[PDB]
Amino acid sequence: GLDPVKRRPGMYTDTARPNHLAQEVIDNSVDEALAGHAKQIEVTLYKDGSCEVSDDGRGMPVDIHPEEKIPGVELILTRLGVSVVNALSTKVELFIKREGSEHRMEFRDGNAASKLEVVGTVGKKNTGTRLRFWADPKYFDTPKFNVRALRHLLRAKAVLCPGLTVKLHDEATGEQDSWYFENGLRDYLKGEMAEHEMLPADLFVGSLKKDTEIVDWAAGWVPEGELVQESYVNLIPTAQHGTHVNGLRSGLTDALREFCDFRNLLPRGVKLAPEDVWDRVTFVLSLKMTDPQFSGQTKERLSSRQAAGFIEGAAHDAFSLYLNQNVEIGEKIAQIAIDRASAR
Repeated sequence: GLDPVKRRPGMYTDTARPNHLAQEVIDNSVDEALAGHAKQIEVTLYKDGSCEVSDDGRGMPVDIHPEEKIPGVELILTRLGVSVVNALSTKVELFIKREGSEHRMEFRDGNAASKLEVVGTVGKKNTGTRLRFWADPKYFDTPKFNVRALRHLLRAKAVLCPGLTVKLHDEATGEQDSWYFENGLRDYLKGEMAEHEMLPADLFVGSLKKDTEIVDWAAGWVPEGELVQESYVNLIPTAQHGTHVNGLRSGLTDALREFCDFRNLLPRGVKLAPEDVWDRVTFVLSLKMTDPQFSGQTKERLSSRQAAGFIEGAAHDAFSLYLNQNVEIGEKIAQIAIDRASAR
């Protein structure tokens, strides 16, 4: 039943505005992209207050449940995720392209307002899902979407999913956006820091997979300029960073320290502190792990001690190898850290 959601919307979404509802719909399309079955996602904010999210994924299920006797997609929207979107919307209309046909279903106040209809015939490779919802203003402080927050969120999806093209279309202003990063983290960070020189010039990139745990990152040392420092856990942004970031920091520090030691770069009585190594670092870090635990006054920080050791080892081994194969660049990075230490 969806009544519990209607009774206490604040327990299922952010009632300040409909951004979170859109987020839930967007996450479904991003999962298709992460599974390698989607390359295009487009979000549209309409003047009537509705929001539509369209993807070229495999498409939501259009079969009928043997027990329930209703469309599988209907069960998704009316049971227990995206069901919250439907429970808090006066209307929801979705079109699904799957198995050579385009289907349509409508909902009103969370209840099915039609059957699963065959509305078109399409090629076998033409698949995808488009879901438009009309949030019921009586549940939110305002029906208006924070477009700026949505732009950042959509861009992140393109960053975290290499090869995925994400678009935003705001009908009120007519403004259009398009994000695409063939490389993912590296292309994004390079573009954001294109105005400043850094070491390595093309960043220092690395990644490691042990199977349930996966980490990806791009980092560089910037002598001068605003630093980009963003971290994520399962595509969830951690504004307050945390254990995964501490691991990256500790790992890069250990490798650099060892480098300065072997190369005999340390001035008299000077030892590198992690702050010396981290102060001018610009980076993007993306971690994927099972059931991540968050801390902080707002859950915006990761606490998984496991994540620290995992990333520390990944960054340590990866950065040591890079430094040893790029001595000149390595000594320039070490110097940035040494200058901080000597100047402390």
